Amino acid sequence: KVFGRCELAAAMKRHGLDNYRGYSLGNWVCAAKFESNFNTQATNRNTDGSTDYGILQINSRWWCNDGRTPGSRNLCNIPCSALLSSDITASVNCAKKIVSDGNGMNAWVAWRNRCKGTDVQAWIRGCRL
Ligand SMILES: [Cl-]
Ligand code: NA
Repeated sequence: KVFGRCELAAAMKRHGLDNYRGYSLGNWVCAAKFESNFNTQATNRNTDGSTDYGILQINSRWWCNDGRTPGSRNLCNIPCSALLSSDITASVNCAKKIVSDGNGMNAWVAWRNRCKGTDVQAWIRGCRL
């Protein structure tokens, strides 16, 4: 599913991401925009043979099992295919584990390089939440 900006913001708030670990909703919408273009089916192969899955481009080396990343961990205890669902529940629950791991949202390259230090509230401007 390709979400709209305010549609995604609303679903992300319903799932408890607003101010989770101190990260305002706009941070999560900004990250999703630049990681996946709001597309739950986005996949990207990395140079290390791992693959990123879903709206937040969660990686198979650490967080999910795709059956083709040898010597990888599955810290969210989920098949990577679950992160491609139109329902973002699995992506949100796994993201809550990643952001609590110690590095916050710096785990997401696109957040650090395109959202951090910007006016992220602009991403939720005009949305009924
Ligand atoms: Cl933090
Ligand atoms: Na894995």
